Amino acid sequence: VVGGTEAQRNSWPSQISLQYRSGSSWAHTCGGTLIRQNWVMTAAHCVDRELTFRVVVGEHNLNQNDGTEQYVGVQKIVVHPYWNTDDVAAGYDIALLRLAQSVTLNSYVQLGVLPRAGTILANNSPCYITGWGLTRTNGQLAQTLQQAYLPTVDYAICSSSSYWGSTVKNSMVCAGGDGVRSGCQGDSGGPLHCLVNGQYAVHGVTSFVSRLGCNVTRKPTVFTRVSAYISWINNVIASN
Ligand SMILES: [Ca+2]
Ligand SMILES: [Xe]
Repeated sequence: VVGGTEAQRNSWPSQISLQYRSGSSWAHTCGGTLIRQNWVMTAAHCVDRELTFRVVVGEHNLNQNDGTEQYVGVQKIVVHPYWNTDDVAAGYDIALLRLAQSVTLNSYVQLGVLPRAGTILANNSPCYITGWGLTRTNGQLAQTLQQAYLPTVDYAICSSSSYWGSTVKNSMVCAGGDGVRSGCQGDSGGPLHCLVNGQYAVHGVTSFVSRLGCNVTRKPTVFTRVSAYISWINNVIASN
């Protein structure tokens, strides 16, 4: 996250770190949202590489003992059947991970609540992106969970020529684009949290930023629109 602030330890208890095996260590690659005690929602592009994955819940600092972490292997990966790795602009950038164990819920570990199906946020709806992604374009991962205030940019504006043009779809949510704050590499798969009727819900799964850089004016961060995938999600969990 570029231009973020450090999240308090208990603000975003559904945020997870998706990690892969590198040597005999694990390295953070992507964010995710805990949606069942044994299921995580992330971005399809995060799980294209044939890698060993683990999920960390109750994670705050990637390189320090928080005293709150649970570490759980990924047992099954279900990527959206329509996802095409060579065509992120087509959408469908979403995947579900079944965990090898069911995690224990507490103030640091909670299920993320999803919006009602078909819900579209009004232009300029206030949201926070969260994650451990790069803090600068071509920079380094954050050590501690970051959050940034990123207001939505509706489809009409986001798909206009100054913005993302034909690249963005109605299956996506754009947020931010002020040139100061944004998602960045390593935030992919993580949540966009938006307050609706007094409660946060996870409206986005972080998908992409400009190839020109993370925080680029009129290139808001783009997210898979969660409310487009409600029946897909439920169908996968009910059959697995
Ligand atoms: Ca930690
Ligand atoms: Xe990203």
